[PDB]
Amino acid sequence: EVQLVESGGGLVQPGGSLRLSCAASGFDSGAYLRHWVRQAPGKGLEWVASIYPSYGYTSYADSVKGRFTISADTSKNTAYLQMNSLRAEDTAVYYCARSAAPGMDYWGQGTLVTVSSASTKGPSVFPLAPSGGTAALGCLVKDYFPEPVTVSWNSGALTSGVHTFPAVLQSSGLYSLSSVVTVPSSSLGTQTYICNVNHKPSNTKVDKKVEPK
Amino acid sequence: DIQMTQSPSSLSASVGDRVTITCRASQSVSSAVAWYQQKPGKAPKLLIYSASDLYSGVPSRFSGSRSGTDFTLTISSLQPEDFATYYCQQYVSWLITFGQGTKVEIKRTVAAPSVFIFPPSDSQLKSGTASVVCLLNNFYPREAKVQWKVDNALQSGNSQESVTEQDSKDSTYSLSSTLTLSKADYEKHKVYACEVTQGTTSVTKSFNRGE
Ligand SMILES: [Cl-]
Ligand SMILES: [Cl-]
Ligand SMILES: [Cl-]
Ligand SMILES: [Cl-]
Ligand SMILES: [Cl-]
Ligand SMILES: [Cl-]
Repeated sequence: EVQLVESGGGLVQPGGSLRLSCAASGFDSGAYLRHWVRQAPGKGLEWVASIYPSYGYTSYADSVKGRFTISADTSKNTAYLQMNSLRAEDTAVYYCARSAAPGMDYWGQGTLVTVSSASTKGPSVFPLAPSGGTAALGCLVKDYFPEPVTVSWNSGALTSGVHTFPAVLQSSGLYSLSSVVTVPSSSLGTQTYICNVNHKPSNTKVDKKVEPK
Repeated sequence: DIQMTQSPSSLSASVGDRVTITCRASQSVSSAVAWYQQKPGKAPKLLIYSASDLYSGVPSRFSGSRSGTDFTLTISSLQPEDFATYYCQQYVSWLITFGQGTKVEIKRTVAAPSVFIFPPSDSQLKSGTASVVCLLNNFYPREAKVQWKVDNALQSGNSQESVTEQDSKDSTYSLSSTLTLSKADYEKHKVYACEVTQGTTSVTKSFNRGE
């Protein structure tokens, strides 16, 4: 199968620099362009740059010209985006994509770039402790920066009924969110429930056992 | 430097309905237009290339056509899993541009939320802040008024909401409201209540601090 796997990204200060990578597998030829397309939070898709890796021809959108450079290491099957002199308007999820040298048939998973001078901070995790036959419980994930956190339950064995809310920016400038799940009332205390909160930007994972109060 | 104007910017239709999304190019793009589907926070998925060619694996309910500079995506029978933002794109060169996007919502019968309220944890209170959380679970439509009352006094300014995207199978939403108080303010009051109003119905879930 064709795969585009992105790496790089994360938090960077204004005026700073980052290099994104897009490693390709499963291609049947090299007759493909590589693209970078970004999506600022709450906004649409915006093409950023293109390269034809075998030849080196590049192409840039006005919004990034003279600031971003796209290149390619054919021997590593990897396209790069060297992003210099970053501004806050550059904050976005950055996607790499391929197209025939067709349409953009395969895309990487996306990687968030946050341009800001605020400090990384891992989350605090508090229980949402547990009428009728169905009870709800959850974990409040408070005061972290930057995004993202992911949440699972019971190490992935509990998925149905889970709602993990999009984070909200608090007036403190830190993010917050909750993850909830509904389970049978009779399952409380005979089942143990644990939310697994991953905050890779701070290299921190927090598991919280949510017990009845 | 060529614009692609999508219409409408958002729409709601029922399951099995025919949905029509259009996209007009500022200049000639020949047939060099693609259509993408994007679930929130996930990579876009290719649906249609060359104005009308279906991509491998795409259900046949999707179709596209061209008339001069006007391009149309059609979903002949909308299904719940088709909730997404749909994007048009031109590639006549490469100076690629995307349309602004069309967000499609699944229209559904009314579903009342299951409402739950959560006191702050004792652990959190040690830090000097109290978060009270109200959950509205699996409801439709999305619009709902959520109000906080403390000792029956209506609150304002001290809460924030967040809403899930539409469930891909039952087309419902879930919503959290989070009330933030200082510990001192929290400890001075007894009754915490979350009130949810939809249509002719208003439901209030409460707890008494310490009970
Ligand atoms: Cl390859
Ligand atoms: Cl664009
Ligand atoms: Cl914690
Ligand atoms: Cl699809
Ligand atoms: Cl209820
Ligand atoms: Cl009191």
